[PDB]
Amino acid sequence: LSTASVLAFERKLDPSDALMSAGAWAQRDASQEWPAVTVREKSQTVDVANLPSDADTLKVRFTLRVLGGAGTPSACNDAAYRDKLLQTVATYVNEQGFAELARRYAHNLANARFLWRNRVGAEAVEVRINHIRQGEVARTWRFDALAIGLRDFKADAELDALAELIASGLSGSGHVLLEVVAFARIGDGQEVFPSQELKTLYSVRDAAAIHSQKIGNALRTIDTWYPDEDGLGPIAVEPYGSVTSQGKAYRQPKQKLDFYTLLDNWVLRDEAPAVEQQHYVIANLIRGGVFGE
Amino acid sequence: MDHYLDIRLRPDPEFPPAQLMSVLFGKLHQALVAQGGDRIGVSFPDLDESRSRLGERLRIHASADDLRALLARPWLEGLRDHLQFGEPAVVPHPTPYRQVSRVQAKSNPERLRRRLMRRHDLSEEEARKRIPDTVARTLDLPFVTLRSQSTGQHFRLFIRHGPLQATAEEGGFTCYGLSKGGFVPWF
Repeated sequence: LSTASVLAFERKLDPSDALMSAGAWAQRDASQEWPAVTVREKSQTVDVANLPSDADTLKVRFTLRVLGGAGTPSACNDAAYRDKLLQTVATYVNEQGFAELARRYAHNLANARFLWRNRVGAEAVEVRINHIRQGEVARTWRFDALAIGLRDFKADAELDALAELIASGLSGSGHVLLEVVAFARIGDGQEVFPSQELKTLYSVRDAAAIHSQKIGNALRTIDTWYPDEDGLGPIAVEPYGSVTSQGKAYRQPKQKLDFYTLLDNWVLRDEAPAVEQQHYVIANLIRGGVFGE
Repeated sequence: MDHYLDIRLRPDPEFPPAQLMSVLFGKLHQALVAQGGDRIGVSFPDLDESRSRLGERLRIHASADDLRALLARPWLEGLRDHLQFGEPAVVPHPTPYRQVSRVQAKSNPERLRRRLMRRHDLSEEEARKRIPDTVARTLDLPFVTLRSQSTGQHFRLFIRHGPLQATAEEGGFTCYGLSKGGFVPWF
């Protein structure tokens, strides 16, 4: 009949804080011993973290787990709306599974989009993705961030295997943990960019890193399903999908292309398109948040 | 100097502009010291409407020598994903009087009073207020960021376009300074 007063969806697709450290070129195999790069203070006063002179390569390591159980809310007010909402996620996953979304998530893991202000001048980034089955590697992967684009949808068999792995995760049929290590040649003594605190850089125990939701916004760049005349590219998924740096705010509630009007048109009265905006609303439910009154 | 290269920065949520222009000009001084820096310097076309904003287009301005033998063919560019640059040609023949240049002013009196300290081991009251820059601080209108190159902290390049009167032209120098042009065409 109507919408519940509260409706929260928890965080599936959980990233960690990517630990960054120094390293040398063409030594990509035995990665266990390199010192983590911390943050120093210079001159009102600024905190600056720089690579050493004999360290031309930056390593970033992050372990993405995926939870699964996509359209399962945690806090509601009525069982009728919950039953219809589970019916909508059911007819999604039976109409078409986690096939188009997971290829985009595996693409954003494949290209080093999570290296935010280092990929803009990165001469060579390689990524190794290890699927952790029991305590060690089950299946390994090997990509280069340059050969994979950042705006067009490529195709590979190994990337189809990684998409099938993440899809077997998000559908609820396994425990999925992916250790991603990215080696990036930057050269001697440039400026790496760990995240900034409330100018103070972020470090956990004398070791700088990138925040968790920074990397979590790196892979949420799967929204191409919006009615603009092109020129931006793939944007991140939010209700009234918007970019804070540009100041532009698409999907505005005058034009029915947002999350909420699409929700009460599809869940209550069954109006939603085939693929595109359905992929947007399921990607927002996978991201999670609080909806309702 | 009749060979041009219009580099148009593609919009993205991935890196909001101006920092982007500094990555560009830092990859320009990168490929400067390969050869020498007397002939080619940069421009900023069709993008000086608001009087503090440069924008997203950098035109390469050497005549056919240091276009297809400096950066394009005989170098590795870099970014190549937010630009998607094209193929050169020969320029038209307007009369825009052809001048751009750079400037640097003073906006922090601490540097000047530090060199007043080491002037002649001067006492600190004249080092503070002889005629200081503490009364007013200057500001130059178009701006880039420009991280440094070797063993030091970041520069801050301020550029200004010269006399844009459509009267005449002359045969001038290519690039005075380091990597910004002298006489450059304007459409």
